[PDB]
Amino acid sequence: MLKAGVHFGHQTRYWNPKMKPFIFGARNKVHIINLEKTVPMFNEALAELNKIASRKGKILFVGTKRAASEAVKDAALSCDQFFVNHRWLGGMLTNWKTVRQSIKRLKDLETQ
RNA sequence: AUGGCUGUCGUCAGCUCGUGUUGUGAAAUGUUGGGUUAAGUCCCGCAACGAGCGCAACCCUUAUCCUUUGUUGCCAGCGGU
Ligand SMILES: [Mg+2]
Ligand SMILES: [Mg+2]
Ligand SMILES: [Mg+2]
Ligand SMILES: [Mg+2]
Ligand SMILES: [Mg+2]
Ligand SMILES: [Mg+2]
Ligand SMILES: [Mg+2]
Repeated sequence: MLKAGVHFGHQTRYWNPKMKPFIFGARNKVHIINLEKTVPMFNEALAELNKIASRKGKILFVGTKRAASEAVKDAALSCDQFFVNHRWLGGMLTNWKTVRQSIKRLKDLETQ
């Protein structure tokens, strides 16, 4: 059910057509999500993340946009995870070898 | 045919690479954009992240002062010359 009750989408003239099945749509020419559809999907996502947690992996929050920057760099980092809060450097994962060097430099300066 | 050495554009600020990404491909990005500088100088932004040769600095000389030493260099204070 509406365990949330705070999700209403963007204007209608900016909608991606392949989001049709998830759109309820109505007032003020602004799309509104179908919460009755999100809840099963959100629950399944949480279940899958929990299984990943059981395997003890990394989940790497990504919240670069200037609306949840602190919301990502908060107790969201409390338990076993990592996060990207500001600009996502291009290739942070595709070439981890080169970014690895910057991390080593950062660690050296922290101890320095 | 060449080594070595030299002039020149020009002491101009440019020239490149690894990995990543884009393109079927030649290639592109980075190196572009907003400011700024003598400078690809620096900051911010950014599918780029780093690095190298260049710029700058390290070199010599000149402009001020201090310590040291005082002859063949010097003469402010003392003696008569
Ligand atoms: Mg390709
Ligand atoms: Mg160039
Ligand atoms: Mg280019
Ligand atoms: Mg510029
Ligand atoms: Mg430079
Ligand atoms: Mg740039
Ligand atoms: Mg006399």
